[PDB]
Amino acid sequence: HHHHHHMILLVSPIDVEEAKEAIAGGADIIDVKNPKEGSLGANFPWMIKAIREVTPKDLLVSATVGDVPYKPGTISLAAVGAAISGADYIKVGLYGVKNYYQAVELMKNVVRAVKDIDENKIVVAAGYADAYRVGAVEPLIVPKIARDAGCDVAMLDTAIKDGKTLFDFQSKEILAEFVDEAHSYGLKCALAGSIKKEHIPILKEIGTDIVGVRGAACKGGDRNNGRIDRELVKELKELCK
Amino acid sequence: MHHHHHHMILLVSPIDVEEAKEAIAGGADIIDVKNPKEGSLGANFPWMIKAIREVTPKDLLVSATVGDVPYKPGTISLAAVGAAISGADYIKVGLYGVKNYYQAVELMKNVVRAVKDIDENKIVVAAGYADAYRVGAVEPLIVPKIARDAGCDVAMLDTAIKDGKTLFDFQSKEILAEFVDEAHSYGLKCALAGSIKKEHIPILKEIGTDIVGVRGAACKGGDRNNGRIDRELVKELKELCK
Amino acid sequence: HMILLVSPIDVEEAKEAIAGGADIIDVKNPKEGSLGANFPWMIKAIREVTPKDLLVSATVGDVPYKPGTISLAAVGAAISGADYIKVGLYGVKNYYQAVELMKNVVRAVKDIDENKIVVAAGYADAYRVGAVEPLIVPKIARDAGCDVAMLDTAIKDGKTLFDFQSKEILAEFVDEAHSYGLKCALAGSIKKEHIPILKEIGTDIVGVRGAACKGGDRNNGRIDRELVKELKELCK
Amino acid sequence: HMILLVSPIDVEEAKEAIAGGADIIDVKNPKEGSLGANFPWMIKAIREVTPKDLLVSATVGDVPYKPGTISLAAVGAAISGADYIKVGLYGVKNYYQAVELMKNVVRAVKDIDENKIVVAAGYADAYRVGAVEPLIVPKIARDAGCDVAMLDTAIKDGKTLFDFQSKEILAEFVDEAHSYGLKCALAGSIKKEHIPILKEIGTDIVGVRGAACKGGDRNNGRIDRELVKELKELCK
Amino acid sequence: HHHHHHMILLVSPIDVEEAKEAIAGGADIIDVKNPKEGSLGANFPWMIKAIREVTPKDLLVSATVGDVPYKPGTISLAAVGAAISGADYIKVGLYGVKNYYQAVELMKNVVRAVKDIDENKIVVAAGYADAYRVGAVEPLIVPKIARDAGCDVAMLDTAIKDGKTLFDFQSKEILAEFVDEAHSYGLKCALAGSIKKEHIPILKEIGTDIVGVRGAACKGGDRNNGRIDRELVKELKELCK
Amino acid sequence: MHHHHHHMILLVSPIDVEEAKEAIAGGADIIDVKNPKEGSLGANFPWMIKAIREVTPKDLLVSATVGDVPYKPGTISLAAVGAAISGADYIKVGLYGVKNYYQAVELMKNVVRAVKDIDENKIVVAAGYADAYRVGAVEPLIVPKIARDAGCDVAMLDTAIKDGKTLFDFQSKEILAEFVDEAHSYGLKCALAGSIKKEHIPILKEIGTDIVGVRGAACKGGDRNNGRIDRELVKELKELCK
Repeated sequence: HHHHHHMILLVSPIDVEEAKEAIAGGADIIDVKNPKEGSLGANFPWMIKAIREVTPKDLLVSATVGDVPYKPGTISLAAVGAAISGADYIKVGLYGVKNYYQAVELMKNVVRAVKDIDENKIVVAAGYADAYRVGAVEPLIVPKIARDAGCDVAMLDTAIKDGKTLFDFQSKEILAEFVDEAHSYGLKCALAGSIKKEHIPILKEIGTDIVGVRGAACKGGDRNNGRIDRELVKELKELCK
Repeated sequence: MHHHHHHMILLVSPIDVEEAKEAIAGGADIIDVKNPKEGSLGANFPWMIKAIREVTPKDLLVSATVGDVPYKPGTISLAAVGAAISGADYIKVGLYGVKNYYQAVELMKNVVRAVKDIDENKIVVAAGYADAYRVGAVEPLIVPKIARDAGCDVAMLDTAIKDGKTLFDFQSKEILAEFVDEAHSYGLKCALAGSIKKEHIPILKEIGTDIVGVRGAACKGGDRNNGRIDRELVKELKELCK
Repeated sequence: HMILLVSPIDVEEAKEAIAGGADIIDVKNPKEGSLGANFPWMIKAIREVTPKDLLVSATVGDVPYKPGTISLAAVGAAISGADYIKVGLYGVKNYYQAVELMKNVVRAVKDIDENKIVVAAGYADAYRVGAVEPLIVPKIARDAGCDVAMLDTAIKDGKTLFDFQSKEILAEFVDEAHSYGLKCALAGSIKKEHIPILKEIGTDIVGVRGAACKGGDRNNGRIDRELVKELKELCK
Repeated sequence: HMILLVSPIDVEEAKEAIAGGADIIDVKNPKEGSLGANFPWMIKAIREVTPKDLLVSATVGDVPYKPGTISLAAVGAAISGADYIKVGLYGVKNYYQAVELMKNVVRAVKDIDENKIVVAAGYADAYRVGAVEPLIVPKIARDAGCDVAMLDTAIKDGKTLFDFQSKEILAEFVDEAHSYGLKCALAGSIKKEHIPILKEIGTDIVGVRGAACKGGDRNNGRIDRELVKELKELCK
Repeated sequence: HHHHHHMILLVSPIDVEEAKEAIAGGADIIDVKNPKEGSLGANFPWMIKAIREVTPKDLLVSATVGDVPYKPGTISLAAVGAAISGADYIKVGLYGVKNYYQAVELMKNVVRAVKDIDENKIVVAAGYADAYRVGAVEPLIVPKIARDAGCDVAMLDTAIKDGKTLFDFQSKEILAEFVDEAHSYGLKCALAGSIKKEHIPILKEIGTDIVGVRGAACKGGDRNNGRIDRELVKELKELCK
Repeated sequence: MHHHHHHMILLVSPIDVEEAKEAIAGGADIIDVKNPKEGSLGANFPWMIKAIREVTPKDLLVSATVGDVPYKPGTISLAAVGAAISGADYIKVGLYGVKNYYQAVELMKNVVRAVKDIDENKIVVAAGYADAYRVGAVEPLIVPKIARDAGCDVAMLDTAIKDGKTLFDFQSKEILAEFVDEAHSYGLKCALAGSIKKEHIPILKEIGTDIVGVRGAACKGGDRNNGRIDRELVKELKELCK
């Protein structure tokens, strides 16, 4: 069935000034990532810390640990590093994990590492809508991975940043089934992947909980001319109402 | 250099709390928390590093690996914070996915900053593979320059593939001696590992190695996977390192 | 109750499976892979020798992502006498590629005879060969209009269905297929000891080769009627 | 004299080739590769629309080394209405693999109708895709019992048959096929200017798509009857 | 048709003593190769020279330039190096060359380099009976490559030294056609590939011109226990009569 | 080291006799016979090396590449004999397929023996790739030690992939200066190339480079494939090297 519930806005800045613009426009979650290391590339402990310091205590600070290989120990340590640096919401890009079992094994360890620091901290299992292009775990099993590993959020994003969006890799129907499945497990659902303002009603209709933006919040959109503008964030925030 | 007697620090690598207790009882100087299931320098879990630190006497050091790392400075910096916060005094980075000098220095500079920002007294180890060519890892011979230029404390070598072939099957005594001298001229300490057997100890002592790393030689059956760390074997090794 | 599927490689092996009480006679060629295709003449020879009350199954291969070729091969298997047409989802990498290929196979088969069965088969150990995730096979079968959602093993190294999938996940796969109105078939070096577990989880069809072969050896041994008689009793 | 083969992708394109005077109507699917297979229903629809005095050709694909699957696909193409059955020797790496696959396709096709033609097709640019050496295709066709030895290009980047094979080597290929009692078919972005050269060397069948398409573009353009009329005149 | 003509015996030694044993048994061609660098691995200029010095002037000294990549310039220079070092008969292993055109291009340059030094020196185009295992040029087109490049000999050998022979990769019929084809071009034919004494009558029957042996001339046969024995060479030489 | 003025030997790489005549007329010190069709340090033919030697004045040196070589010591030793016999005084080996120090030293030792056995006065150049990581070639930074241990005369760097990226896009001025100093401390000469432009000449002079290698900068259109060696461009370069 159709939905018309509020969606939380997650904005991905690369520095402190970008984050201040995201905060001023009304973003709910300030996401610390590093596109240079991939789709969900990890930033540095000092950048997470600087962004936490600047971000009001009522907003969440999010941090990616990377487009991860199947290395549970390394990724559990990296999640501790992100949590200790001030992240409340930790994203794991399920890139090098090839199946359900490898993904659940890695995620169970990240959940333990994070919840041992603070039980209130959020663990996000992120899959790639275009996983076939990088050989990543099937995006369609991400709600079951999140469910079985004890995560809080089932998420999708795009691995290759070539201008192709979430909607170029997954149908509205399959995305609706992904959202419903995550919800039936008691999980929240976050969607990203070069999301444009025109995609927001489609995402609201299918009952997405969280929407992630970078390009749509940038004045140019592209890596060269694009800088996060508060007015663009305000526009997005209004479409999420 | 060629030393007639040379004291070496003994590093033993356990996988759990009971193995760590055996390495402590045998007289190991450094207790190295690793996970062979994830590779040569595979990372263990934050809770395991903490449990081993808790059981290790305060006069001894706890070492931990962050993995056979890809070129991901952000991820590895975060992992180094995780290892340091969990109780490691000595943080080891396996330079596996890094392909050249520049990638290795860039990654290591960030790990050094991440670790020193927690505690300036914590040690950062840049580890290369003696058999790097077999896995496409950065040339082992440039590891002293990487450690020097990234601000690390230790230049190290180990083997990537655990097929029974040792450090000495990949590097000559002469080249290993030049590696030790080069590390020392940069004000760095030198650690050597790679299926090191008790017979290798006099050779490593001669070349001036500061730290010797073992797992297999300290394991009951001899096998580093099938067998478990035995205090008696650690004791025999500790005597040879004196 | 569970249906027993036995996989022979020739006419004498098919006769041995029939005599033992196998419900479905599956024509495959292990030389071409896990679900390797046999020849049109072999499918016809086996159909001819199989009693009319029993079903003849045939694999089209461990298929690449080539909808046209596989649709033509499915026509070839159906025309040769196959009742059940099995597709090994090997070269297909995701949900969309698998649904696209399967939709075309379903159309090709149903255009010949609407009563013929289409089986979407995934690999329990897909990660070892880079095949489509086995856990999405019930959704693929549902969306392509197939009749059976199936799992088997891609690499025949002695590792079984149970070495790659937990009883819990296998039970969820069966329930999911059933909720879509599909039948469920399970294989992958299945031994006699696995039969009560597969029965418990509600599997409709169990597929065997090795367990039906004399020296246990699927690659050096041959189908024996006594072994097929024992598996049939265990299936009841 | 040279026989003109035109490759349409649908019923309207086939009608355009027929109206222009094409001798052989070749059903292929460029989306699946150079000799990608179309669907059983498309081969049937094209056969239905083609006058009985003209031949219908169909590709089974840029095939992997899977004799069973390709034999079944060859049955599917033959049953669907194909008179000429074309096999793209892509995944086969040597003489032995190619002969083994082709022998099985020949048996599958001749078992349906002894009058149906089997075409062993190699790639003039095989080195680019790691396919079997094109120069041994006449011996493969001879030893597998095929009727036609053929060449085409695997990668459709604008490079032609003549960019990969010399006139001299192509003439030797034609002579070799003829000495084995085989017919020879040549394709690979063939343009109208290539027709006198192919005629000189003694080629029996010339295969076109691009030259028959409006914007020259095979991937954006469609078969035009006027272009097929011009190629037919040049073939006389 | 069947044949019963004399076949020339080519023996492959690794050092000067092995070559002295080959000479004493009656070998016709003393082949200088280096199995450490592959099937037709190249030995060193000094080893070729040492073997030439020891070999009577009426016997030919043969030398391989390697299991070659598609590098015409390097291989032409290496053929000059082998010819200048005392080789009269130069073998090129067509390993990295992928088709007819690459093979003819490389071979034409080797022929020019060698014939410019001495027109009487022999150029051998060698293909691999098991080429599919290494991705080498199709062995069946080697007579046409040799013909079009102006070589003197069309040859086959095995690329992988796992105990599988020439007869495990090519049928007697296809090998007979290869010999007949080379002969119809005015070329000589050389065959090798773990050739055992039992294979010699089959090779004589099909009219092979030259037979190459290493293992069959060694007392053990295997790399560890195998050293060329003059009695073994004498036995082979008698089967070649 | 940092030199205020430093004379550099100018090496120009022609592909045929007419290009060689243009490089001679422009004042090139070394005439380098290469074949870009076979790679960065692709080998030309024995007859081309001979034809170029014949046309080159006796006071100038003729250089020739043996290729972007695989690890095949026998083949490369034979190729080095071929280049030397054909008229090259200066033999360049591209360390491409060699993966480590040991493979590189083993290959180079054999090339040195093959060349010196013909003429002890002939020069052996061990060439590494500044961008080795892009092709999986041996680490460029160990090339001075390879040249030292194999008994070569020159330690050299060039670029493997000709995509417009230069020596300076892969190696810092500082690391290049250390490479030159290291080569000099071993008694070796240093040659540097890799899409070197006229603007790079003062930098290479400053770091103490002995030989500078060019093709593109001496080519009429600027393009090293599309264009041809022009005497005027060689003359402008020769003046900057003075």
